[PDB]
Amino acid sequence: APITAYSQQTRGLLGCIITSLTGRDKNQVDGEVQVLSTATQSFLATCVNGVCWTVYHGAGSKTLAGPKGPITQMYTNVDQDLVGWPAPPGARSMTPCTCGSSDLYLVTRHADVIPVRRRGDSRGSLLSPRPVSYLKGSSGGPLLCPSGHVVGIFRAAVCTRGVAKAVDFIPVESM
Amino acid sequence: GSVVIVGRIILS
Ligand SMILES: *[C@@](=O)([C]([C][C](F)F)[N]C(=O)[C]([C][C]([C])[C])[N]C(=O)[C]([C][C]C([O])=O)[N]C(=O)OC([C])([C])[C])C([O])=O
Repeated sequence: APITAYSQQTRGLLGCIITSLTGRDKNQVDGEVQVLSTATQSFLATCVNGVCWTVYHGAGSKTLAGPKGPITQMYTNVDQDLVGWPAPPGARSMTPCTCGSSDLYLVTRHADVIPVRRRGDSRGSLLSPRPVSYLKGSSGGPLLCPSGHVVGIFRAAVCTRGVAKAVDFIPVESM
Repeated sequence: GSVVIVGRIILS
C-alpha cells in the first residue's frame, strides 16, 4: 500500500445518543472520511466534491447532526444505495479518480488500507482474503486509486463461511 | 434520530 491512514475518535456512546436526539454537533470536523453511527449501525462517509457520501442501507433517509442542527440529505438514491449530505465545513474533500487505474485501495473503519483488484465497474477482489467481521462498519468508505483519488464507495462484501474474497462498490460515476 | 459523526480517518 502506497496510501496511509489513521483514525481519531471524537465521541463516545453518551455524547452519540444525545447528539442523535438533538441533531446538533458542535465538534470540529476534519478528515476525508467520517466515522458514522446511528442507534443500530456503524458505517463511514467519504467526502467528495464537498459532499459526504455513504450507503442508504446504513443512513436510510436520516439527517446528519451538524453545527447548525440536522443536515438534510442533498442526494438520496435508493436503487444505487447512495446518499449524500452537504459536507460540514472542515471535512477534507477528495477528488474523483478517472485515470482508470485497476490497482485499488480500500480504507476501512480501523484505518487499514487494503489492496483491491478492480474486476468490473462495481466489483473488486481482495488480493488477500479477510474475515468479513473486519469489514463490518466500513460501508461507505473509499476505494482509492494509487494517487489517492476516489474511484468508489464500499457497499458490500462478497463472502462465504465468514471470509470475504471480494467487494461490491458504488462507482464514483454514480456520484 | 440523526446520524452522528463519532470519529474520522485522516488520509495521506
Ligand atoms: C456495510 O453495511 C457492509 C458491511 C460488511 F461488508 F459486512 N455491507 C453490508 O453488510 C451489506 C448490506 C446489504 C443490504 C447491501 N451486505 C453485505 O456486505 C453482504 C454480506 C453479509 C454476510 O456476510 O453474509 N454481502 C452481500 O449481500 O453481497 C452481495 C454480493 C450479495 C451484494 C458495513 O457494515 O458497514
